[PDB]
Parts: sequence; C-alpha cells; structure tokens
Amino acid sequence: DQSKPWNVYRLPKTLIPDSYNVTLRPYLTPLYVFTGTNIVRFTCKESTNIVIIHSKRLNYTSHQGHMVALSGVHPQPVIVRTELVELTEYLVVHLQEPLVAGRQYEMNSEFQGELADDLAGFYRSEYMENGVKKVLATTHMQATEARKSFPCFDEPAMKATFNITIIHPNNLVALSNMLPRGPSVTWKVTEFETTPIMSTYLLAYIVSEFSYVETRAPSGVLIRIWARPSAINQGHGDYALKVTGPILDFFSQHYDTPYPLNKSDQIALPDFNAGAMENWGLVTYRESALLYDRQSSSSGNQERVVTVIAHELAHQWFGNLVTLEWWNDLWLNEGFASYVEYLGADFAEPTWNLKDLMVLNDVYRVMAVDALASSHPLSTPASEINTPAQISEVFDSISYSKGASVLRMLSNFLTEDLFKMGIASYLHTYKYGNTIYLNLWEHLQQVVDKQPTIKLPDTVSAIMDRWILQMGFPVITVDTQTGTISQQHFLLDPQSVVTRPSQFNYLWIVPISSVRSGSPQAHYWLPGVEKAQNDLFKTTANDWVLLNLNVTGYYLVNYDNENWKKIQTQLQTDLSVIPVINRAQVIHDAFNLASAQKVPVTLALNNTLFLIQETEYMPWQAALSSLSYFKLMFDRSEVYGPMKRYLKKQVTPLFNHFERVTKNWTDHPQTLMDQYSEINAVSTACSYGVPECEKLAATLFAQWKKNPQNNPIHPNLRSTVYCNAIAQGGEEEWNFVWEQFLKAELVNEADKLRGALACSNQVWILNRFLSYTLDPNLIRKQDVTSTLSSISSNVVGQTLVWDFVQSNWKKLFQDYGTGSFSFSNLIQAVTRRFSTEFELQQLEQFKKNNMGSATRALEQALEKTKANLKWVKENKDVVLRWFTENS
Amino acid sequence: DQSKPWNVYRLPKTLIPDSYNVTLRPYLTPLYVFTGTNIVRFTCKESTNIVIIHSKRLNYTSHQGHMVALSGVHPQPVIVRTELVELTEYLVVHLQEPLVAGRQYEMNSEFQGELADDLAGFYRSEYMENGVKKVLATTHMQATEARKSFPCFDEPAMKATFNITIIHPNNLVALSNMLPRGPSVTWKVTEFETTPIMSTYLLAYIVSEFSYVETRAPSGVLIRIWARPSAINQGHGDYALKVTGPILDFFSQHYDTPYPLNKSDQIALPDFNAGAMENWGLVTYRESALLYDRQSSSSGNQERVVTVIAHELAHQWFGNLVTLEWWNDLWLNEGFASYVEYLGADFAEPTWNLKDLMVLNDVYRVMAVDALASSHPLSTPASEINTPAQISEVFDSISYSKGASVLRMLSNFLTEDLFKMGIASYLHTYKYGNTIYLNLWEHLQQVVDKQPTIKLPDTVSAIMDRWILQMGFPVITVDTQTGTISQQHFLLDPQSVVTRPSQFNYLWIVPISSVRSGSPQAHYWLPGVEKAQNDLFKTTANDWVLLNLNVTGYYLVNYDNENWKKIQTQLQTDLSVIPVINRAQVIHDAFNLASAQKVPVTLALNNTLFLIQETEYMPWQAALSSLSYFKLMFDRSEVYGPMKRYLKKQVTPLFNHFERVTKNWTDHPQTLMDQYSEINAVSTACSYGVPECEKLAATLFAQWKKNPQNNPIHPNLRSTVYCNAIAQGGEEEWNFVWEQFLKAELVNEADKLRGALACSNQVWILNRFLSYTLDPNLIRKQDVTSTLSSISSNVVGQTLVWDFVQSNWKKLFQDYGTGSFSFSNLIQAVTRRFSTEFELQQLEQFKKNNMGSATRALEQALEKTKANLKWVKENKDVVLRWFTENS
Amino acid sequence: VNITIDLGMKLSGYGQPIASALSNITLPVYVHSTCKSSLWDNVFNSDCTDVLHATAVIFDVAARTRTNEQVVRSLY
Amino acid sequence: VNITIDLGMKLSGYGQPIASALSNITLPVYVHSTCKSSLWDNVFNSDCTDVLHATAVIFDVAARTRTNEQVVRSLY
Ligand SMILES: *[C@@H]1O[C@H](CO)[C@@H](O[C@@H]2O[C@H](CO)[C@@H](O)[C@H](O)[C@H]2NC(C)=O)[C@H](O)[C@H]1NC(C)=O
Ligand SMILES: *[C@@H]1O[C@H](CO)[C@@H](O[C@@H]2O[C@H](CO)[C@@H](O)[C@H](O)[C@H]2NC(C)=O)[C@H](O)[C@H]1NC(C)=O
Ligand SMILES: *[C@@H]1O[C@H](CO)[C@@H](O[C@@H]2O[C@H](CO)[C@@H](O)[C@H](O)[C@H]2NC(C)=O)[C@H](O)[C@H]1NC(C)=O
Ligand SMILES: *[C@@H]1O[C@H](CO)[C@@H](O[C@@H]2O[C@H](CO)[C@@H](O)[C@H](O)[C@H]2NC(C)=O)[C@H](O)[C@H]1NC(C)=O
Ligand SMILES: [Zn+2]
Ligand SMILES: [Zn+2]
Repeated sequence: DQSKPWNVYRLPKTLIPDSYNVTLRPYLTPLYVFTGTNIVRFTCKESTNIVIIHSKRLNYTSHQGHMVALSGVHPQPVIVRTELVELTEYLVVHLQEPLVAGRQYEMNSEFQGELADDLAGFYRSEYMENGVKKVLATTHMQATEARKSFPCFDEPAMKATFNITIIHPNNLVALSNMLPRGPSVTWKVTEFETTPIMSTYLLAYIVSEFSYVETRAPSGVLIRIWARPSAINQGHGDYALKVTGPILDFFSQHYDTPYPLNKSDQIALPDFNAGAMENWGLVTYRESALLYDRQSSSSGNQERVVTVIAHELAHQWFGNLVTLEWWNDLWLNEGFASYVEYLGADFAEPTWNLKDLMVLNDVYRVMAVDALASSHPLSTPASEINTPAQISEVFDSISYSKGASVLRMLSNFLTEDLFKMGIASYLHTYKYGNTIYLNLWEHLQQVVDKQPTIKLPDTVSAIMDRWILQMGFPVITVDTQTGTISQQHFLLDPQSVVTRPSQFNYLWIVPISSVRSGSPQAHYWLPGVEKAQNDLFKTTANDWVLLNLNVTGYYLVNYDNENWKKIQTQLQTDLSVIPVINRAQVIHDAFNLASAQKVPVTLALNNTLFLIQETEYMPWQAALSSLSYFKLMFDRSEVYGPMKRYLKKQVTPLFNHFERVTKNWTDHPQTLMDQYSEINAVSTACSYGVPECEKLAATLFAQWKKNPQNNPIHPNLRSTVYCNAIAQGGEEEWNFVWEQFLKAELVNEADKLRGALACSNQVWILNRFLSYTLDPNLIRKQDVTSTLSSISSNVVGQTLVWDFVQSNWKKLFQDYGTGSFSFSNLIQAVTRRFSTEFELQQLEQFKKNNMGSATRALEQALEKTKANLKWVKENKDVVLRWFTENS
Repeated sequence: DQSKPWNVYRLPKTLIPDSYNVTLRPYLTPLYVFTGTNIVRFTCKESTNIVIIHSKRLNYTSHQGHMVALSGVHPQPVIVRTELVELTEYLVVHLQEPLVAGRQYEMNSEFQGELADDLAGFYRSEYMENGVKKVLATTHMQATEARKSFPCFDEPAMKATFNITIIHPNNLVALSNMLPRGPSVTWKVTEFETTPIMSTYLLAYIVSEFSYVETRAPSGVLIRIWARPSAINQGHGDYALKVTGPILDFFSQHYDTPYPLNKSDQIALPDFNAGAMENWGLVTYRESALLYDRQSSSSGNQERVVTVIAHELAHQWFGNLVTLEWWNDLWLNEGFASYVEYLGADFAEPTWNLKDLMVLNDVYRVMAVDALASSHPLSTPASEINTPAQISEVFDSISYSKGASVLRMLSNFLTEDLFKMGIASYLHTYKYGNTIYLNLWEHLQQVVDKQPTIKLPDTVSAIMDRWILQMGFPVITVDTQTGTISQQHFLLDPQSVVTRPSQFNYLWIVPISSVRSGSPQAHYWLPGVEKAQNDLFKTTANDWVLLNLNVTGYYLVNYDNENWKKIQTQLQTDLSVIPVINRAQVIHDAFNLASAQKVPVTLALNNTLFLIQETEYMPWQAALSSLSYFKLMFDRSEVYGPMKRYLKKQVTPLFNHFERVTKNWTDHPQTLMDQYSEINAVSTACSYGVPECEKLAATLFAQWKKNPQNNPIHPNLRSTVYCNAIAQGGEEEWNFVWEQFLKAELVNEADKLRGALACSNQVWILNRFLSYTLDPNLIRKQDVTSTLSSISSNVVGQTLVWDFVQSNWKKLFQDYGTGSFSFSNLIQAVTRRFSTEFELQQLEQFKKNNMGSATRALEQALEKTKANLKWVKENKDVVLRWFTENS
Repeated sequence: VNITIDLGMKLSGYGQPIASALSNITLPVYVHSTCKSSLWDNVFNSDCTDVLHATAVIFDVAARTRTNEQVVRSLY
Repeated sequence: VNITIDLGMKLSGYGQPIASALSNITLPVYVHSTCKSSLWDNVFNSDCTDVLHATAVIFDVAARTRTNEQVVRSLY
C-alpha cells in the first residue's frame, strides 16, 4: 500500500535535520546492551501532520505515554500515536495538527539497544590478548546502519551537524570523529567538538584500551595511529605513521584543497571483516592490513599497507567533503579512490613504479567478469534501488575496478592538468553538499571549453554515456593491409546470447593511441561506428603498429597475422622498443582472443616465446595467469610432459640471472618490481624442477631447522622454500613445519606455514591433514575452507579433497553455508579440474542424490565442467604438438 | 530317461577294449581340419545287443550305409542303426542280434575332425618365429578329451594297447609316446611301436619343426629335450637335460622300480596354458617353465624348472603305471606328486634345502582357503561325479596342496622306510591296473603290522578317514599350568556358521611331537576326543614347550600367555635353539589366531620382535605375508607413519649384514636360501626408505643406462632396482625403461620391465600408462589385466585404476569375462583397499547402476569391504599405539 | 698507519661465505681485521664462526676466506 | 722368479673397485700384473679401465688400487 507514506522505502522530503545531540553509554559488562538519549533539531520545509524517522531495533521509554517527545523552537504538537514499522524500519509519530512551515522543531528520545557481535551499527568486538579475552565497542554504520544505533534521517542527502557524548569506564578511552572538548570528567564522560556538515553513515566512535603513536605534520595536522599496546610497543605502527604525512600532502596539492579537519586518526582492529572504512577523521582498518613488521613481512604486505592507506585517505576529500546524492552513483566515488590511491602511493614510494601495477590489479581483474552476458552497467536509475538489500548489492567488484578503469581513461584523454582543474572546481563548488555525475561532467566540459589545445569528438557526458550506460567493453580489430579498423562487443563465450538491450547497440566512442615501429603517432578517435578507415593503421612490409599504449583504454586489440608476426619478430629482436605494459598486453590479449575462438591458440603460444630473455615481472605474471588454466586442464594427462619441459626451458635463464644478481642469494633487490620478479623466478623454477632451486630450498630449510629461534630465510622466499622442502622431503620436514605452525603467534607466518603444509606428495600425510582440519583446536574455523582449497591445489590431493567434501557435505554446509559465500568458493575451487565425461556423470549423480545454494553451486560446476570438457576435446592435440615442437 | 543306457553318463560294463589302431593325418594348411581312420578290438564280457562308444564332434563316412563297420574275430552283426547322442557324447550302434559272450570283435571307422585353437584333444598352436608365423599340431587329451580325436572307450579304467600312425609333411617331425618303428617312408608316414597297457587320457602325439638335445643315462634310457631350433642352439635346454637324469635315478631308487619305458622326451611349447601334462613318455611343458637362460633368469626360475621337472617325472610311476579307478580319487595322485617333487628336487640340488619351502608353498597356501565354511573334503563318493564339468571341477588347489600335506603327515608318522616299503608293494601289486585309496591303506597297514617298532592308536584307514572325509583342520590349544590339551575346528571368521555336516563332528586323531626347552619329547597321539590331559605339556616356571616340529602336522597350535612369553624370551636370547621352520610357524600361527579373535593382535606383533637379529628367509617371508594385510589397510592413514618406521628399524641390520657379506654387492650367494634372503633384504630395505638401498638402486640404474647393451645388474636384483629407480626419478627413467620394454625379446625381462613401469609417483605418467594399456600393439591382451593390477598396487594409482575400470566396464567384461576367471581376479585386486563407509556406498551405487559373473564379483567385493571396515574400526587404535611404542 | 677493516660476512643460500659490500674501513702500516656475521636483515651483531671467517687483505681491500678472496671495498 | 698375477676387478654396487678372489697366480723375482674386468657373471673378457685399474703387490698377494689395497690371495 504505497498510499501511506510510511510504506515507502524512501524518506519524505518534508523534514530536513540541522543538528543532532547523541549521548551513548556502552555496557561492556555482560546479554551485552547499551543505552542512550538523542535530540534531533529539524526544519519543516512543507506543512505536514506526520513525522517519519528511521529506527531499527531500539527499545524506547515512555514519555507522557509516547516513545518520543516533540516540541517547538509555540504551537506544541499533540502526539496522537507513535508506532514502529519493522518492514521499512520506521518510527511514525502522528500529530493532531499540521506543522507550520518555516519553523524549527526538536524531538527528544531515550532508547536502549544491543551491542551484538554482528558488524553493524554500534557493536562489540571480542579478541584474545595474552591469555585473557578483551572486549571493545566499535561502530560500522556504513550504508543504512546508523538507524540501528539512534533514530535519525538515515539518508546520505540528509546532512547535519553532530554533538557526540560518550559514557565509558575510567579504564578505557573513547575516540570519535572530532577532538574531545577537554578532560574526561567508576564512569567518565567524554564530550567531543561539533562535527562539520556530514552524513550519518560517516560517523564513528570506539571505546577501547588502545595505545597510539602520534606525529604532527608541518601543515599542523595531528596524525595518530592506534593499535593494541603490545603492537605499539613493538613498533608495528611506524611505517603507517611515516607514510601518512606524505600522502596527505600529496592529496592536499592534487585536490588543490587543504585537509578539511584538524586530526587524522587511523585505528587497527584485530577482527574487522570489512577491511577498511573511510569514516571522516577516524579511519578503521584491520590490523592485518595496517601494521607492518620489519622482521616477518614481505613486500606484498608493505605494498598493501601503503595502497590501502592511500585509498582510505583519498575519501577525505572525494566522498566526504562532497557526497553522493543517492546510492546509485557509488561507482563514481569508490572507483575514483581506486584510481587515485596508486597516485598517492606513487608519491609516497617514488621508486616502486606502483602506477603500472593497477592494470594487473584492476583492468585484467574486471575484464574477466565484464566479458560475460551476466554483467551489468555501472550506472542505473535511482528508482531501481530502494530496498537495503538493493543498496548493499551495489558494492561489487564492477563498481570499484571498472569505475577506476573508466576514470583513468577519462583522465588520460583529457590530460592530467585539465582533469585536476575540473576536480578542483567540482570540489570547491559543491563542498558540504551532494552531487551526481552530471555535475562532474559539466565541470570537466567547462574546463575543456576554456582551452584551445584539446579537441574532443563530442561532449564529455556524451562520451562517458557509452562507457557508463552499457555493459562490457569492445574489441578493436585492425587490418593493416588496407588500414581498416572495426569494433565489436567482446564475449569470452563464442556461443553466448546477450539478452540485455542497449540504447547504443553496443557501440563505443573509443580513444586510440598508437606507435609505428616505436615512433608515436597522432591520437585517433573511433567515432561510434562499426567500421572505419584511416592511414594511421596502414603499414608496409617493414613497419608495424601497436595501439593501446600502456593500456589506458578499456578495450581489447586484435591485428592481422602479418602484424602479429612482425610484433613477435620485434620482441625476439629488441624488447626495449615495446613498453613492458604492452609486452604483458600482447600476451593477455592473445590468450583472451584465443579463448573466444578469434585467433588460433598457437598464436597465443607463439606470443610467449620471448620470455626466455625477459627479466621484468608483468609479462611473466600475465603469461603465468594465462597458463594456469592450461596447467589445470592438462596436469593429469600426457600433455603435462612437454609443457613442463617448455616452461623449464623458458625459466632457466631468468633464475640464473637473479642467481648472478643476488650474489648466490645473499643481497636482495631494494625495488618492488625487482623483488616481485625474483619471487616469480624462484617460485617458477622450483615448481618446474630446476635443480638449483631445489638445492637452494633444501639448504635454506636445513639452515632454518638447525636454529629455529632465528629464521635465516628472507621473508620474500619463505613460502617457496617451505613448500619445496616439504615436497622434496618426507615426514620429518612436515612434522617440523607442523610443530612450528602450532606455536606460531603472528598471522602471516602461520598462514605461510599452513599453506606450505599442503605441498606433501604422500597420500597418508594428506589424509592426516584432512583429519586435522576437523578439530577446531588445531585448525581455526575461519581457515578450514582455505586449507581445503590448498589441499585441492595439489594434484595428488584432488581426489582426496573431493571425497572428503562428499563425505562431510552436511557438516560443511551447516558450518559455512548459512550466511557466507565461502561455501560457494570452496565448491568452485574443488571442481575446477573436471574435464572428463566420467567426472561429469559422477557430479550429476551426486547432485541427484543430494536434492538451497548448494544445488546452485553444483549446477554452476556442471556448466563449467561441460565447458572444460569441450575445450579439452577441441585443443588437446594441437597444444600437445606445439609443446613437443617448442620444448 | 535313465532307462536307455545311452542316456547314462557312465559307460556300460559290457565291452572291454584290448588294442587300438589309430591313424591320423593332420592338415596344417588352412579352416584347419584333420582326417583319420580307427580300429577297435574289444571283448564282450556279457551278451548285449547294443554298442556305445564315446565320440565328440567327429564326422564319419558311410560304410554300407552306416557310420562305422563291425565284424567278428563268424556271426556277423547287422547294424540296424547308428546315431550320435550329443548330450552324453556317445555313438550308439544297434545290432539285430545279441553279441556272444567270450568272443572278440573289431569295429572300423573313418572320421574327420577339426584342428581348432582350443587346447583340447588334437588341436593346433600358432606361434611367431622370427618375423613369420608357424603352426604346430599337438594334443592335450587329459580327462575326457580323447573322444574328441577318435572314437574310444574314454574312461581311465578302460586300459588297452595302442598302435599309432601319423601322416605328416616331409618338412616336419612327429613325436609320440613310444619310439618309431623305423625310418619314415610330399608326405611321409611315421609308425610307432606298440604302447604298453595304459589309459586314453595319457596318450599324446605332436607334429612340428623342433630341435632336440639328447643324452643317455647309465641305465640305458634315452633322454631328449625338444624346443624351437633357436632355443636349442642358444643352449636354453641344457639345465633340464642335466637335471633329468639324477631325478630319474632318484625315482628309480625311491620307488624300488625301474623306469617303465625306454625313452623320456620333454618338449617345451611356446603357448601352453595348462602348464604341464604328464603324458607317458612324452611330457609337455610351457617354454617359460622348462627353458633356463643363464644370462637373464633368476633363482626362482631355476627352482621352478627343477620342481616342475620332478613333479612331472614322479607321475611316470604313481599315476601312469598304476592309475585311478575313477576321477573321485584324483587327490591321491596329484597330491602324491606334489609331495615327492621336492624330494626328487632335493636329490638334484642337495644344497638348496628345498624340502623346507614346501610349507610356505603348500600348507600355508591351502590353510587360507581350507579355513572357510565353503571348503570341501578331499574324498567324495564316485556317484557324485558323472558330468564332464563335475570331472573338471575336481582339479582345484585343495586336491593338490591338502593332499600333499596329508600324505606328508602320513609319511612322517609312519617313518620314511615303512612308507617307501608300502609304496613299493602297492606299485608292484597293481602295475598296469587301477586302484582306490583303500588298497594303499591296506598295503601300508600290512607293512606296519609286520614290524614291532611303530605302534598306532588305530588302523591307517581309520586315521586317514578323519583327514580325507571332513573339511578343515583343527587348532590345538595347550594349557601348560595343568598340561591340558584340546582341539577345535578352526575358522578364520569368528562369526561363521558351518552348515556342512560331518560324521566325526569335526574331531581328528592328531599326531603331536614336541620339545621341552629344545630337548625332544616322546611322541603323542590326540585320540579323537575334545579334551585330554598329559604331563608332556605341563611345564614349570623355567621350561617351555613347542609342539608342531617342522610343521609336519596339518593343524594350528595355540598356547597360554606364559608359554608365549617364554618362547619370545627364548627367541630374543638364542634363535638357534628353535628350528627355523618353527620360527616362521610361531609368526604365522599368531597372526592367524589374531584374525580369529583367539589371541590379541599385540601378541602377534610381539612375535615379530626377534626379526631384528634374524638372517633366514622363511621367518621374514611369513612376517611380510602376514603384514601385507596391515599395509593394505593402513597405507592411507596415520598408522602408516610409525609402522614404516618400525619396519625400517627391523630391516636395517639384515640389509647391513648382506652389505658386509656380498662385499658391497659384488659377490652373490650360491645357495638358494641365502639368495632368497638377500632378495628379501634388498626389496624390503628399498620399500621402506633405507638410504643405502636407494643409493645402490640409483647407481646400478645409472650403470645400466650408460651401457644398455650389457646389463650390469644381477638378475636377482633387477626388479627392485628398476622399481626403486623409477620411484626416485622422473620422466627420463620411465622413458628409458619403456623404450627397453618395447624392444624386449625375452619374456622374463619384459615382465620385469612392465612391472617396474608401475612404480611411478606421478599421476600423469600413470594415466598415460593406462592409456597405453588400451593399444594391443603396445601391451598384449594377455598382460593387460596384470598391468592394471600392478598399477592398482601403487597407493597413488588406486583411485586412477578404479576410475579406469569403472569407465571401461563393458569393454573389459567383453574382452576378459566371456570364459576366463581373469576378470574376477582383476575385480578382487582393485577393491582390496576398501575399508571405509564412503567406499562401500560408492561400490553399492556402482552395483545398483550396473545391473552375470560381474555382479557376483561385486557382491563378494561388498562382503570383503564390510569385513575390512569392521576390522579397521576394531583394531586401528591398538595397532597405532603398538607401532608408536615399538618404533 | 693503523688501518682497521670491519668485514661483514654472510652465508649464501648454497652454504658459502660471501663478503658483504657493507664492510667498513677506518683511517685514523698495520692492518687490523674484525669479522662480523649477519642475516638477511643486515644486522652485524654476531661474531664470525669458523665457516664465515675471513681476513682483510690488500688499491682494493678484499676478504680472504679459507677457499677464495672476495673484493670488499676500494681505498682510492 | 717370473711370477705372474692375473687380477680380477669388479665395479661394486656403489661404484667402487673391488678385487675379486678369483685372481690367479702362476709360479713357473720379477712380478708381472695383468688386470681383467668382469660383470656379475664372472667372465673376465674385458680389459681394465682407468677406474678398475689395480697393480699386484706383495705372504699375501694383494691388489693396490688408486685409493686402497685389497688382499686377493695368499702364496703359502
Ligand atoms: C551542537 O553544539 C554546537 C556547539 O558546539 C551548537 O552550536 C551552537 O548552538 C548555539 C545554540 O543554538 C548557538 O547560539 C551557537 O551560535 C552555536 N555555535 C556555533 C554556530 O558555532 C549546536 O547548536 C549544537 N547542536 C544542537 C543543540 O542540536
Ligand atoms: C607460430 O609460429 C610457428 C613457427 O614459426 C608458425 O609456423 C610457421 O608458419 C610459417 C608460415 O607463416 C611456415 O612457413 C613455417 O614452416 C611454419 N613453421 C612450423 C610449422 O614449424 C605458426 O604459423 C605460428 N602460429 C600462428 C601464427 O598462429
Ligand atoms: C598293435 O601292434 C601289435 C604289435 O606291435 C600287435 O600285437 C601283435 O598282434 C598279432 C596279431 O594279433 C599277434 O600275432 C602278435 O603276437 C602280437 N604281438 C605281441 C603280442 O607282441 C597288436 O595286435 C596290434 N593291435 C591291434 C591289431 O589292434
Ligand atoms: C607384548 O609385549 C608387551 C611389552 O613387553 C607386553 O606388555 C607388558 O606386559 C607386562 C605384563 O605381562 C607388564 O608388566 C608390562 O608393563 C607391559 N609393558 C608395556 C605395556 O609396555 C604385552 O603384554 C605383550 N602383549 C601380549 C602378551 O599380548
Ligand atoms: Zn573506498
Ligand atoms: Zn601332477
């Protein structure tokens, strides 16, 4: 019944809040609960005889017979009734007379909620410190969960000031968005300064017993890092404090706007499944992603720390100072951060070349899921998102990765200076307000029109419509004999049917750069037509072309066979002419086009022949990511013989190179890219039976076992050394690693040891490990599925894990299928080797004998198995011939 | 309709043959067929008006309108009709008048049969010599297959002389039972001298192109060994010729009767599935069991050759000179040979100690199947065997092994001299005749009554009735605190129900020897009662007793726990006091009693603790045979960790011992027992991860691969070295062994290489081998199942083989389940590791989805799986505790 | 004069002594060599063992081990 | 006098030279040593290689290899 305004999921536009007074009093003593009082001041834009305000699971106290009290700021309203609507999470107050427009009113309430163990609203986190168990009270009120803590107009467009007060035990400390107003005076009261105009989902307050390390920037901003006292004493928060300042300075210069606040607190929590939340002034991280230990952490951990810090600090301007009008534009916010973090990180670590990793981290990660008929566009109308489940549905990998990709492309074809000027104008115009993406497009268009240098085929909004209103990306095919260029909607499945209509008929307006034999050409625009012709893409018998430079565009590229051969010849002649990003791009595009049956698989295999002289990390990473599917499909057949041989032939020089560079593995590289390349070289050499790598792993494991107190193995090589030593050895090595794992205190080292324990080649050892996984005292619940997946990665353990899962189906579903997606990931991970008819028949029989989401996962596995069977039957002979001829 | 005499499976007692004239003319040129003519002279004991004679698939030619012609030796009978009864395999001739009693008659016939590829009657064998294919014509007429070649009274009690004539091409040679009468004069006619009085199933004649090596014994007997000309030229028949003479001399002295014939021909055939047939004067072997190569054959092959020669030469007196009256006494014949072969072999190889192996070869082999409720007695009434299928059913392992065991026991408690005297009297009295076992019992009783030294509790027949008329064997339990002795029917299944009634209520009259602390006692007789008491079995706190000396009796022995502990202490103190056969006996009996839940399994495990100082072969062989079941049940669980360790601890000294004895594996032992012990030591050390054995195998494999032309590895160690090198190595070793296997010309070396190819630890290599097994050009059909079984023995290959069999069920059943028992053995071999409920459910589902003999094999596998599951669930914890405490 | 060389030795991944380039030289012609061992973290807080024992020799200042000599620094 | 020793050498399973006890000595005081190699079949029809090279020395007549001396026979 949509006639009643309290049955509508969207809040009425009649009342606008101005300020809040929230008082909270957590009760950490257990049936954990909290109590509070709240005051809301609001203005009635239009006359109305009803007040609707969000409220979720709050017990109120009777005030003159009603749950809340209302007064003016005096025709005092008379509350006829007050009720709770649980479906729409509302609190409805009926007034005997309409409210006078242009007048301000105050509503007081006193409520009592629960501090539950669910990470929503005001909740509690229980952790283990030393031998004792400690409890903290923290808030995660993103999206639509601030109503769970106190009654408010819980919509992002509703912006108001806040006055926070906390009542906490003397033994604890309280943190909020702003600085405390002064000293806190068995219970103490802490009051905080008034927040600026902000949204409800950006508020936070935490009561805990934590220590901090502090510093002051030359700009005057006080930067604090909060963690457990032990971690602070050990110095695990020094790197974050060191890198926070430069990132803030870079964002102040880049946005051309000073930091809006006075303090910057970043707090690490022992258990935080959300990862990170960009609360204004008090950012919350998980301790596994914010704390860095210089004794047991690898380079990947350091890169993750710096990138997550940059990503969360980017939101302080773009997302908090200017907020989205409604949850349908979220892709613009998150994606923007997902693009600028690298830039910020690139300022903090100039020598790491971080901006090159984004492709491997984002573009190639999203093109896997965007090349399916089940994809969706970035932008949707606001009327299609009303339910909180619909609101939660928009937080997906598309909104982050593809938004970052399209914003990076837009920044590249508009130049960095114009992009920064438009961003600065947009931030200045709409500070402390709400916007839509059309406003940003208008500001960028204004900046473009004020300069004569850059010319576009159309307006910014018209170009961006092709990339935000329809799903997928194009593949651009070039014929260099005549110079013809065409575009087509790319799909990984050649026999896929797209049923989602598009207003543009899946045609894009494409920006295209290129080089001719390493010499830059003029920029080109594909104007939104299916086919075109130009002389920039016409070549003679000597020269060649290559289009997507540094992969700044969100599309694939395909050439004719002669151009591919010329590119391969150039790669075999001089690598330095072609940029390394494009050296990875050729491999990635060739394999993806082979999967779509647009080029023969032999061309994709030919594109990997230059790796025998490549010392960079990205081409090797792309090739190994592409060949993982081949390894999965052929590790139990005769094709695995030659294939390994070929890979060994390709990896022997690279390993040797590092053996010469590192001085027999004593001095290790200082740059991130070289460290990644060394890790890749050692891992691949040990995986494909290079004797030197096995000798190195055995010697390092012997040195470690001689003196377990001090680990002589560098943290970058520990996983490979452990796994290879366990694979080579027997029960003694496995027992030593298991004993080390049982006494492990840190998390990264324990994870490395647990992953290494799954590399055994003995059936009985793997079965004993599977038996160990059933005991919570040995293996934690949250790791169990991961362990199973690792054991499934072993070719020996495939059948063992499948039998174990089939035997323990009910217990696994009960423990991990109630409300988590881990069960679906486990099902997908243990069935990805199925490529035969016998396995398909067995899976169908199991499904027939086991008839919620488990059946859907089984059906998806059946479809994947059918596809794998067809692909293997179609490609086995030709891939075997190629591997035999080239090994 | 049993009223008609031609519907009765037993031949009438009215006509008795005297002599035959058989003429044969094989046609080796192909639709292979043969023609012949036959004359039978017979006497009519009683007047009759019908002639019935065996005939199977013979086309006759009309003689005055009838198939055969009959005449006197003159009231000529008039043949009213002549017909063939296919059900009873008869030829019926109706005479117008009854035959006069006391008169002799002659029946002439001319027939034409087929030389088929089935080893029955007169058939053909096709083999490959060099690159060509050659054909020979040979006969296998054992049991009831002489009727398939020519009409005759085909019963063993029907004895007559024979005159054989053969018509063969000039390029071939013909062999028969007797010497040719002279020179053979495009076709030649060979006539042979008249045979003595013999049976039809002992006749043989072979036409082929073979070479021979000849010798003459001092007794004047001409001994010939026939084989292919290549094998004779290479000298592969020298060992058989060398050992034939001494065995004949030993049998002449032992039987106290000279060799009945003048010549002794032994011929080896390339394809002979029967193994060996004891045709009088012309013994037929398979070439894999008669020919010995001093360059590629091990000691097991030599032992097999000498034992099979002795077994077949024993039949020349016992079985041919005196024959069974009917096929219900066959156990007496075969068993006798199965006992005396060792004796004969012991004369040919004095230093081999062959008579000790019989136990391991026979007794322990038959007690496995005789301890089941489905067993049957040795002796059955003659009226229960009439059908030729029933006749073929009596050729089972019981009749050989248990007959040999009971005859050995009888010979031992009657002393060798009296046994030989009785055998000589029996042979002299009934030469050229037929007997029953009662005649032999009467002769033995006569010999016993003529001497005062040996006294028996009853007659020989009364004692032997307990052992030939009821199935199974007893277990004798001794209580040494009071000296009480009891007997009970032993069964391996504690919850088994015996439904076969016994007239003696399963009570035996048992001969019992014993020692007291190594000092012989007086012989004792258990008189056929359930319980008794005697002071021979009463011991104090210091002494101990041990009963079945050299295991001459067919029963098990059980003691009280104190006596077991004293025996174990003696074994840990001085092994030499207890004979080696009894040292194996204690282990065997303890494990069998543990399986029947009469002693704890910990006692059986305690009985193996003395092997750390044992250098003999039989105790180790018994222990490993007992522990094979433990390895099958525990090789995929946590129990396999300690168990291997324990075995390693037990096997390290023995290996070291031989390493010192052989001078770092350069000089090898010359005695059979020491060679077996060395093979066992090397195999067990390499199987359980002794580093020295692995180094030895790797070094020997490297030496072999350096110079493949000459194999430097001694033939005794080749299988272990090959398997261990393949297990340690990777694809290179496997490829080298596969290439050697493809070019192998001999059979033993090819079998060793094929067995070694299944020791790989790589999944893809095993799958490629399984794919290879589908091609007849690579793996022969007759080996395929064996290969699968070998791949099933690998712990990695268990699941692979099971999946392969499930996927190729129909083809395997068609190729090996039509008329062969190989399919049932394959099914039993690939399912013997099943001990879990998941495997049982999977097997039941497969059976339900696959519904002849295949279902019976699946049901037997289900029963075995249930038993294994129960045993594992009952014993896992205690065996794990014992292995952890003793490793 | 009294020249002191603080050599830094590491154990390679194959188990070999390697002279680190982080060795120090002081010039306040006797030569005094002091050996210090370390791990991947480059913390020379452990005295050299028998295996990782080197003597400073001499232009280029090198470290003579039991089996070879490795150039550490140059005194130019 | 002119004493001749025909030594027989074998390669062990570990790859070591072993002096066989089947060596021969002839006494028809110079000593002439002739080396012959063989396999498990004990057929000394191959000339000794560099690895399986021994010199007859002298009572007990032994075979001195490159690394040890092994007693072959005794001339008693
Ligand atoms: C929250 O606290 C702030 C001060 O920290 C209050 O702002 C003041 O409010 C008073 C009373 O209306 C005004 O007279 C002052 O001028 C305000 N201070 C300013 C604008 O700097 C604010 O009203 C409080 N929120 C409430 C009561 O809802
Ligand atoms: C991958 O490379 C191979 C090897 O160069 C290509 O095969 C050659 O093709 C050319 C014609 O372009 C022939 O002249 C050669 O004889 C071929 N060499 C062979 C088969 O060894 C192959 O075409 C490439 N695959 C592609 C382009 O898909
Ligand atoms: C088989 O041949 C033998 C001779 O090798 C025959 O025996 C002779 O038969 C003739 C004719 O009856 C007698 O006169 C001789 O005395 C026999 N020789 C002896 C007994 O040494 C025998 O009869 C032949 N079998 C037949 C014809 O069925
Ligand atoms: C197997 O041997 C063990 C070890 O000797 C026996 O266990 C011992 O039993 C005696 C009593 O006979 C105790 O005094 C010891 O303490 C036991 N030792 C242990 C448990 O380590 C065990 O009884 C034997 N098993 C049998 C006879 O079945
Ligand atoms: Zn974000
Ligand atoms: Zn026999």
